[PDB]
Amino acid sequence: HAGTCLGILANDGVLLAAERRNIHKLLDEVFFSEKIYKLNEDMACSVAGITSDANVLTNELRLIAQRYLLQYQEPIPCEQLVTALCDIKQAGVSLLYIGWDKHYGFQLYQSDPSGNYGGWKATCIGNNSAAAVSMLKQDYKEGEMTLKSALALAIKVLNKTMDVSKLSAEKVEIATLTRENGKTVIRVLKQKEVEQLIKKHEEEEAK
Amino acid sequence: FDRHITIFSPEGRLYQVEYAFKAINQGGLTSVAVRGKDCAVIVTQKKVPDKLLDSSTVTHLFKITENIGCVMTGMTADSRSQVQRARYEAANWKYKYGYEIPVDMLCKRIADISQVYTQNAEMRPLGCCMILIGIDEEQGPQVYKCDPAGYYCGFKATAAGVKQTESTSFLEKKVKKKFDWTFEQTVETAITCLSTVLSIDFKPSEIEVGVVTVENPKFRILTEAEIDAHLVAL
Amino acid sequence: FQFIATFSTLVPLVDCSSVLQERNDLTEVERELCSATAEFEDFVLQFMDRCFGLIESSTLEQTREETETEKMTHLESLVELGLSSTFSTILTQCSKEIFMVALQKVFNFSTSHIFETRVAGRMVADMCRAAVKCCPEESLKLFVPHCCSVITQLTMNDDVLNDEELDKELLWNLQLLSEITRVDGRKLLLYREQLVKILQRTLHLTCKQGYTLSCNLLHHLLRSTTLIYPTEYCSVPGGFDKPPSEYFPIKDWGKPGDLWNLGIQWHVPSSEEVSFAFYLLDSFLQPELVKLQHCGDGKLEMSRDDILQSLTIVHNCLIGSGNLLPPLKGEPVTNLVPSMVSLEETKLYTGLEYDLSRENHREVIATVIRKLLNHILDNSEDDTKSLFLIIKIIGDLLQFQGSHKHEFDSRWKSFNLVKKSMENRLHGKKQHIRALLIDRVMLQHELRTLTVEGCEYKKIHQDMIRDLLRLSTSSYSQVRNKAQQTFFAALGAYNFCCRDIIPLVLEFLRPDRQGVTQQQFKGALYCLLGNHSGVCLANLHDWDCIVQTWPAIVSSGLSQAMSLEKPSIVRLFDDLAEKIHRQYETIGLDFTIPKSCVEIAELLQQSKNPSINQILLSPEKIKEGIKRQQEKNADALRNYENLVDTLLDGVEQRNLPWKFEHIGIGLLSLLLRDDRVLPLRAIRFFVENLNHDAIVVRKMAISAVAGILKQLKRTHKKLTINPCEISGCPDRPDNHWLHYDSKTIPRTKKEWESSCFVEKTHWGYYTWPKNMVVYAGVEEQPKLGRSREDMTEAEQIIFDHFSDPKFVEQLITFLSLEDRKGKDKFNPRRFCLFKGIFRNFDDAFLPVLKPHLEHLVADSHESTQRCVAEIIAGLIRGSKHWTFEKVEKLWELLCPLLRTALSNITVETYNDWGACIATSCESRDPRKLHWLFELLLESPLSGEGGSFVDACRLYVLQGGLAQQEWRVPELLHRLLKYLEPKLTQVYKNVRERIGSV
Amino acid sequence: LVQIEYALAAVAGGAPSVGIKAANGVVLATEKKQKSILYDERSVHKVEPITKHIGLVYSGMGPDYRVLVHRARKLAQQYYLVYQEPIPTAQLVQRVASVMQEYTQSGGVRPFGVSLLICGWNEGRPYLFQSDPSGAYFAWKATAMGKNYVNGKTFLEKRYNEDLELEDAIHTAILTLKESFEGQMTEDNIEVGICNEAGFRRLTPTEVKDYLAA
Amino acid sequence: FQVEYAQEAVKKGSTAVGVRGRDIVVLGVEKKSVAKLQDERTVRKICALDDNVCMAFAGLTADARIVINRARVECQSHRLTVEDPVTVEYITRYIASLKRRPFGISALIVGFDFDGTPRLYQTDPSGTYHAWKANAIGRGAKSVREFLEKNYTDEAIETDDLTIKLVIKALLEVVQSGGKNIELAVMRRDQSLKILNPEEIEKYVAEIEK
Ligand SMILES: O=P(O)(O)O[C@H]1[C@H](OP(=O)(O)O)[C@@H](OP(=O)(O)O)[C@H](OP(=O)(O)OP(=O)(O)O)[C@H](OP(=O)(O)OP(=O)(O)O)[C@@H]1OP(=O)(O)O
Ligand SMILES: O=P(O)(O)O[C@H]1[C@H](OP(=O)(O)O)[C@@H](OP(=O)(O)O)[C@H](OP(=O)(O)O)[C@@H](OP(=O)(O)O)[C@H]1OP(=O)(O)O
Repeated sequence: HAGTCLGILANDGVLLAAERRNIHKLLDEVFFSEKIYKLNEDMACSVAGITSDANVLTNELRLIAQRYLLQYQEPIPCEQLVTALCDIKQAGVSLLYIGWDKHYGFQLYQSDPSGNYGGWKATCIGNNSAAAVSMLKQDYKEGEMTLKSALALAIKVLNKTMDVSKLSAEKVEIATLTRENGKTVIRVLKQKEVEQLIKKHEEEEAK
Repeated sequence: FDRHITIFSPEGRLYQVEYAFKAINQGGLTSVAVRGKDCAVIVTQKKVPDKLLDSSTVTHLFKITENIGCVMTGMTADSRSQVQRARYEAANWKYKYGYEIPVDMLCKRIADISQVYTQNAEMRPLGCCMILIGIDEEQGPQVYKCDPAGYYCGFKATAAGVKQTESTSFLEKKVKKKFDWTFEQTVETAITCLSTVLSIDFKPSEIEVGVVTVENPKFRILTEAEIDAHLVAL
Repeated sequence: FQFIATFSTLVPLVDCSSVLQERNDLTEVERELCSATAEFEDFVLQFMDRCFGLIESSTLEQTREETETEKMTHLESLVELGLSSTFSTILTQCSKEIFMVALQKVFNFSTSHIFETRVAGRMVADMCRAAVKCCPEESLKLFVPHCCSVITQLTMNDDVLNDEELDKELLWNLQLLSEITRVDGRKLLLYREQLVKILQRTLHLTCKQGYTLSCNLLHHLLRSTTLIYPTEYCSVPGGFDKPPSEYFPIKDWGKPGDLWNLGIQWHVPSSEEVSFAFYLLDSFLQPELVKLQHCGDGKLEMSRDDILQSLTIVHNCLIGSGNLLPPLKGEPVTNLVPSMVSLEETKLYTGLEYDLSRENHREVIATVIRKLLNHILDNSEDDTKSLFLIIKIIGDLLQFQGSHKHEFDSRWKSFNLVKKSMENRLHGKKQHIRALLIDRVMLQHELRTLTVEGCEYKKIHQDMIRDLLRLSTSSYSQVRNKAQQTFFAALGAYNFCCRDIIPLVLEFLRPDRQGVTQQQFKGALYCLLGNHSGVCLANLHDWDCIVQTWPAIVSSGLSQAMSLEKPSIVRLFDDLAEKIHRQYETIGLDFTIPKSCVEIAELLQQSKNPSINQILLSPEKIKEGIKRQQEKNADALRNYENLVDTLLDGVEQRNLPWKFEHIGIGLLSLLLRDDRVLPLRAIRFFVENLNHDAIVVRKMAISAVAGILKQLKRTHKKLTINPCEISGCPDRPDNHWLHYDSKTIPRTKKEWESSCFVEKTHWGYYTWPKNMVVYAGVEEQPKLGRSREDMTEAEQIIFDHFSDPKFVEQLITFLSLEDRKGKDKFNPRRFCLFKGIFRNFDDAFLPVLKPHLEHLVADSHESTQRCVAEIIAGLIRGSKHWTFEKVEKLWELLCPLLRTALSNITVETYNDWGACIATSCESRDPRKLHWLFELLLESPLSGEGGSFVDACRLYVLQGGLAQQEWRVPELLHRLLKYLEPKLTQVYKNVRERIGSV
Repeated sequence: LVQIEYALAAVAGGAPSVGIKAANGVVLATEKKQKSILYDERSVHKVEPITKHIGLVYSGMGPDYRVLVHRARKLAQQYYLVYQEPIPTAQLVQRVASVMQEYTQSGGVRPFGVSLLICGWNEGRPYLFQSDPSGAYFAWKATAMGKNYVNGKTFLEKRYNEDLELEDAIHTAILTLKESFEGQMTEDNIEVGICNEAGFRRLTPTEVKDYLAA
Repeated sequence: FQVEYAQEAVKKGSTAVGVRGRDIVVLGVEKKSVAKLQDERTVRKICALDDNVCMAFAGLTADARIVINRARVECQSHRLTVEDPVTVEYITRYIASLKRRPFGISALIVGFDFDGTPRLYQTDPSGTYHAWKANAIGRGAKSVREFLEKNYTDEAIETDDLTIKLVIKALLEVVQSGGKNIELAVMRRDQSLKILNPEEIEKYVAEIEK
């Protein structure tokens, strides 16, 4: 168990919340795509594995997401991209998938390493998953959830699963996927916006 | 099962590669090479084990190209097989690139073939080692050596076979006091090296000597009476 | 090698031809032996020509041009020792005529070749080492003149003092000399002026293998001249060589080797061998100590490799001549444990005097290092290989007498591997061979050299372990790992050191410390996490140690330089917490030795047969011992209740990480005691932490509050039944005087009392006990319905929470979650939570659980059906000592409640209900629960809905009737009479239940 | 994963190599000892170029390195034929570590007994990666492999500070090889390669002797 | 040996009941609980193979999704070469021959075969397949099949009364009170495959409770 990425579905967006894990101090803090790997214009993912086998699984999803777009000139529905990799893994890492399509709206999936997926309203994979799967089942209004209410739930259940004394504000990688003006927006939120959610949690939970 | 193929030991060793170096010592012979300031000499033992041998067919020195010479030490059948790749890869360089292959790039070609035997489990390493000598166009004489492991280093003087370690200490000692050689009196350094460690020096028709020089770059195996001249003066 | 060494330790390898003349002693079979002894020389010489090819074809090939394989592997280290065993046993069991013709075969091999000193170097020289340990006169006449005449030829001729790589023949002939000079040290005094001459020339070289073969030369010379060890291991005490033809050798082939008149020959160090043992120590230790002295003072400034070379000389002189060196002096006191009796250390005369007046070299090394180690850790913190040697010297300055603690354990196992293999079990100890028995006597000497039971913790030992504590916390993890292993081995040796060093090692774990590096921090937590089998330094078995270590773990975290983002430190706390819960064992509070220890007075007095101790007095010191014991009993009670308050002040600490309170609840769950009642702030804690957001904490709060209710149990009274008085009249089952235990007709409806309820099932089946004991009558048990007025006003704040409807509705909500969907069973530890509630409070909480019982039964989810079932069975087995009003008032709402639940039984629920009412029938009389047995036997197969429901309704009936096993004949008939028409027309899932019923 | 753990034993037995990413450059320093004086020190090279701007050094087995230095040169020119730009250092290591993973995957073939240190320069920003025999690869600020690399990485962590220039990184790289050298390093016993805006080049031995005077 | 490991997931997978009528053929499976936070759309076990054929399954949900998307091609690669739709025996023989090791599923392939004939088949994981009037596959399959043997003859008078007093009444033998735990499917002769929504699935249970 290595990653700590978790998805939460809302009425107006889905969000991945991965933590940036840095083992040694002399590892270079990469300024590239760190933890939330964007697949095409309306779908993103996150893996529970090492960043070398991530680049094999994501650049295979991106072949499927663009062999579809070459063939139909439409973006891939966010279950067929999940299904086509789960057929490849059926013939070794767990993933999450956030995305939007015109058929079933905002979607969240969780591919098992065996090749099985499922639509989740919120779930976790990786380090201390069942510690935080159980914490989401405590407090998740399954249908009455706004985006910021889902976003406050993410940094709540991340303050009880990772680290010490600051929730690792420069080492947590929340990305939200929303609809805005017809197109689809994927916002890896910035460090100033990720720090204030820690500030809006440490003020609200102490008071 | 990590001793019957070329896979790693728990300590990180390839046992079949180490056992392949022991296959070089089964031939019972020893070759010594040495580099001069303008020359490069190889010297072997030429053991005639049967009186019915045509001794012209028992040799270990081989022409690879017109001006690259070789000496093979180890399993004799593996030795003729690794000559045949050096015969091929040196003539394939001349056809693809229009100039004679260096002794740099021929050892690196042969050693890259030998690495594949140390990584695929479906084939054994060759139990023999190659020492290539030759004159470069811009670097002078070169004396290189491949091994069953795949190492292709360059040498001032080298040895191979049963007396490899003992001949190295003779060649290290002469390469520290002086410049290890001068011109074609470098032949006298190598023949003393094979005669000191083997402790016979019986006849001048029991060795085989090959040379390349700056003034004559082609590889020429010295005859018996030509090699008696260096031994009567030894 | 196992085959020939087990034959050539039975048969002497001696020619028999001068006995093959006219002699009437030889029988028909024995004369056939002596003629076959002409091939004994042909065996030994063909054993060598086969072992020389075994060596020379096993030399180490250097294939990779970057690295150097320096380790002999485990499969090759056995072949060294397998040829060191199987050749030294041939060549000892061997005549001197066959020896010396075989000595030359060794000498003409090992000196005409040059072997690689790694694999074939240890392996040829061991084969020469066997040639010298059998006749040290004739063998050393030709090896040490050969090797010393060629080291001085090949080293001191040129300037090969400073070098990069030695000549491989010079570097050969040191190992050929170093591993050969460990014969019996009396016969090395002939070569004093040759061995010292090469040590004064090759010990201060520059090649890192050149001096280590010279340090091994200096090591084995000191080992041979200060140790007591047997010199010969032959099967006959006279030997096979010194009386030739005086006795016939073919008679002693099956020699039983008697333990009396063993004829063992020893090597006790003479004053000639001891003064030479100090002359090597006065010419190579002291010149290597003054160079280390002036380097640690700042006045010599040696190189990084020059210190490294000098420490090896100091290490191989200490480890190697340690039998001559007394340990220490100084006696640190006034902080350790005080005692009324003697705590003197034991002393065992391992034979040597070591006059202790002249030098005492061990104390000088301890002062050079504490200056040298203070210089290295400040001026060059990167010299790793110097720090590894300082760990090796402090590891031998403290606990090295003449033998090693691990080499004894490997010879102890190698003896039992050889003794138990070849032993005549038919006739006793009288047939163990002489080569085994000599080693076991040496194993008795080596046991006495390591049996330091008591050791007084002295002031030098207060300093040398604290200097190891700096190296246990230093910058480099390679240095920390080696230093902690010496640190942990030095904690086990000396008496009360662990109380001195816990306050010093927790100084790297306090929040208030200003500058503490991350290497400083986690190096101190590998000191707590013992990571071995010897001493766990955070989980000691004393209250004065546990009241410091357990808070300091929880106090770390909340503020420290605790990098919780590094993954190794998270595995360290998860190992430091998981070692405590594995190793903790409950500590006493009352060490009250009973009055039945007149035996101790009968052992102190009047023993007198060895007892040279004429004191025999205790006038009022027995009152001082009682007074100090009651103070120990007071402080053990005091440090317990301070440990509870310091953890609760550390778990209810602001700005903790989450991972440090799960350890903190984890250390509070171990403190819940049976002889005491847990303190008030912890009773408030575990009840309020039943509703915690973390599922791991509230799973522990269930396991703790269930134990609090066991502590608050109110001790029901009992009485004794004569079973002849009831049943009317006075043999293994179902007696005539047993009919009242069998529930058929007379079940209690109104006059519930005076019924003699036997609770547990097995009573009175086979026979009756001497005192058959049941509970009391009506109201002699303690009163049930009570309020906070008549209550313990400190320990039933648990009453205040289960009456609050916000607490209960959050407790019912958390218990109906899903911890997992597959692995989700009837929890027997949530059951013991609710058994201890309704037993202790007697349904004072059941009107506050009116909706939360009726809501959960009418739910399709298997999470809530599992949640309610622990509460249902906890009601039933909590209703043991209830009044007949409360029993009827229980089942007035409970008998419609199970009929609802047994109607809506599912696939993921019938194992919960199959362990719900089969749990509730555990140790109860079948009288006291007939409401079940009139409900469960009502209609199990009259299926209102489906057929799988009727099978699950029958499986729950099975476990309840089986648990009241022989106590009911009637309901077994009523259920057999029910099934005997019905069993023909059912389906397969019911047939698999009826067959199981 | 058994042979992969055993190939790392062949790496950790190999000669030390140290890589440090400076502010404006990357330095790759390694150990090139010879067993005898008979070996020509300048015949074979351990620090070895891939592009005009990428070089890589190893710790582990010699001949297994040349397979990876021959594939990394192909994969850098298969990029350059297609895109007509010098290959990003991030994209080169993804392709080299896919080759090293490809021999762990297929049976009958042992893994490489080689870890790599891959320097580079793209878009005015330096890069230093390390590819393992498992196929894993990690971005580093400074690391080390070979004999005594546990002592090397702790030595680098005390003497690293991201404001150092490239000339200051050549000193702290030779000082890292100095701690586990066991001898006297001349201009021939080590091999240094630096990678900056001007490209990758391995240092000529007369250039190294200026740095050995410190 | 290897086929026996396939059957152990059929005995633990959810139940699948099919009967065959004069005019309509009905599948019905036990919709299990998913989780508290799992969207239960992607876990439906009644899949359509073509316009006149559909099947249930029980076993590994991974290896089922291989079997379905291979049988959905042979339903369409038939129409390229033949232009006629599959007989129900053709796609059943295709799935059985598709089942190295067999794919660990047991299916109830139902439908109509271009002459309006009702069909009901079963691919056991051994590679065998045969016809059925009514059948059961899954966790409580032995007792449900014993229930359907009791009731077959005079039920096919009305296609509504045939296919609730058998099919839902056979799931109610093993599965819960119903409504949210039954996924029921019904197809007429050449109309469509319709999965009944639980507003109408609870409608038919109320007639059964009466
Ligand atoms: O000291 P060790 O290594 O631990 O082993 C001791 C045993 O352990 P212990 O001394 O109690 O701790 C003890 O055996 P048990 O008590 O468990 O039965 C002795 O048995 P005992 O003599 O009473 O019984 P008997 O004589 O066999 O009838 C000895 O066993 P034998 O060799 O069979 O006995 P022998 O010494 O040959 O006479 C053995 O002496 P060794 O040292 O030679 O192995
Ligand atoms: O009714 P049970 O669930 O079978 O438990 C009883 C009960 O223990 P609890 O206080 O935990 O409910 C008895 O306690 P009392 O009714 O006598 O107060 C106890 O008897 P003791 O306290 O005298 O030990 C007896 O234990 P035992 O069978 O050894 O007599 C024990 O039964 P279990 O040990 O089977 O749980």
